[PDB]
Amino acid sequence: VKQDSLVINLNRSNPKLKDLYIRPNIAQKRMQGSLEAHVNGFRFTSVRGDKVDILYNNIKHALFQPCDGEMIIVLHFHLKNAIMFGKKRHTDVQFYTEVHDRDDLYAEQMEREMRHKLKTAFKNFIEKVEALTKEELEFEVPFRDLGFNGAPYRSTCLLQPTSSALVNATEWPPFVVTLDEVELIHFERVQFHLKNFDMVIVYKDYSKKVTMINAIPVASLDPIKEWLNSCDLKYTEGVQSLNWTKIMKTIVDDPEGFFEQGGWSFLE
Repeated sequence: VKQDSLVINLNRSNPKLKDLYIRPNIAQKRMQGSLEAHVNGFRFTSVRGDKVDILYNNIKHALFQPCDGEMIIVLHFHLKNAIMFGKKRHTDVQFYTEVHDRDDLYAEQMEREMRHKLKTAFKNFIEKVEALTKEELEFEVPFRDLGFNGAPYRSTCLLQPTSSALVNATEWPPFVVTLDEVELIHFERVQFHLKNFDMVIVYKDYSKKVTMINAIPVASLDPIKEWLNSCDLKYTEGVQSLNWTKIMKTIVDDPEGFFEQGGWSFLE
């Protein structure tokens, strides 16, 4: 999908954040640069002179991950339509900065001051951008204490709710699902003396493949249910596991037939 050209107005103070790594890479090695907010989008300029443009109206989610409990601080953009750079197609682009009783007290103080400085710099950039777009671009911060551990791809990571998404932006590839795009959640392997369970995210659009989050500790089941309840996202649980690849194909081929024969009540 062709993007609007970036409009730059130099008779204006354009908000700028420096010392940012872009992920995914533009070059063969990772590279730092500056992120500048312009009239209708962002431009990232690498130290090598590479330019990456992100138009505001191509941003589905703008995420702010503070360094609290992490070793990086991140601006993450989940895009409506994939863009090309580094000779590849990308639906996500982010920008981050890395972060004896006495020597420990020394360390604590430096850490707290460093983290405060970075967080303030990022927040100030965000507030400028939100004003410049007249609140039409709004950054979401995750709610860490609503988070839970699970493995969407290979290894376990922290998944955190924002107001409008379920996210992980510290590991790559990232994880972003839009809550209002979700049809239902189905928990699997909820049985017995459960140590962990799986969480299936089914989308309202049945042509989208389901999202599996594997191996979530059982202690997180009730907190997740309460969170889902707050979002008005319906959940069910089963003891065994369903073939979602086959099920979604069957539904996609004929959703009217699916609903005539009971729809999602088979989970109930």
